[PDB]
Amino acid sequence: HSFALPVIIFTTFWGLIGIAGPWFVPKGPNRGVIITMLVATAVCCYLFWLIAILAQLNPLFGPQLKNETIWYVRFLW
Amino acid sequence: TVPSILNRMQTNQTPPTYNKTNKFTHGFQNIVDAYGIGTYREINPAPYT
Amino acid sequence: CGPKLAACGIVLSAWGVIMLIMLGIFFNVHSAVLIEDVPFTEKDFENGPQNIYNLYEQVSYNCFIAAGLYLLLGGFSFCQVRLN
Amino acid sequence: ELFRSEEMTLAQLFLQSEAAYCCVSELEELGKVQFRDLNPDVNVFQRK
Repeated sequence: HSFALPVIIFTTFWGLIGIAGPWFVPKGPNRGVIITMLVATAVCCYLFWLIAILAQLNPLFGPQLKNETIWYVRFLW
Repeated sequence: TVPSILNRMQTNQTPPTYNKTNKFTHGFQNIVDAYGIGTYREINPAPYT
Repeated sequence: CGPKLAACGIVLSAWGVIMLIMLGIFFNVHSAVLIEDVPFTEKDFENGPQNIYNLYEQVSYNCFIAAGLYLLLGGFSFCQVRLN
Repeated sequence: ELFRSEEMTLAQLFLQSEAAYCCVSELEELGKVQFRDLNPDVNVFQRK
């Protein structure tokens, strides 16, 4: 397994919404609104998710836990 | 019988700014308009909004 | 009653059931994030997870019973909203 | 298209006095026109 597979899945998912979505919109007065909504949704969702998942890569320091939680990490999981 | 036909004008001042809207887009237009109204044919902030 | 109270009782019923059942789930899976909510003592670390698992069952039952009170509030409120 | 403000035309008309009332009403039912005021002197007794 590699992190590249998730990245390609997310990029394909939002890329289709932001391209193929627009290419299936009908003709009508709302067309420009619908296209703008699809594109802006894909760009904001993609960028926001991508930043969060990238920031979780290679953590420079891990979590620090309370004494009791460290004792429970012996047995709960 | 007189049809009261109009003509287009040439000595034109800048017309009042308009955008058509629906139940969804109206609110998003209002929160822009509440701060300011574009010049004629200006880009509308609302669809991005 | 009055419709104001019935509407509040609907909102409270929905919220209460949603949160308390979701807590019931996290307590039944023994989720680590819920440790601070479990009302254990310094002696409950004896032998292993046995005491904390028994307390996880008790707090799951607490939330399940409380969700039952919100279901009763709901059924009352869904009548009263039509009657007032 | 709503990406920019929609195209507007200033127009002038010669309006027949009997039809005028009906014309204004059809325009108000249509709801797509704004009247330019031609009377800076308009007031309670100056309104035609």
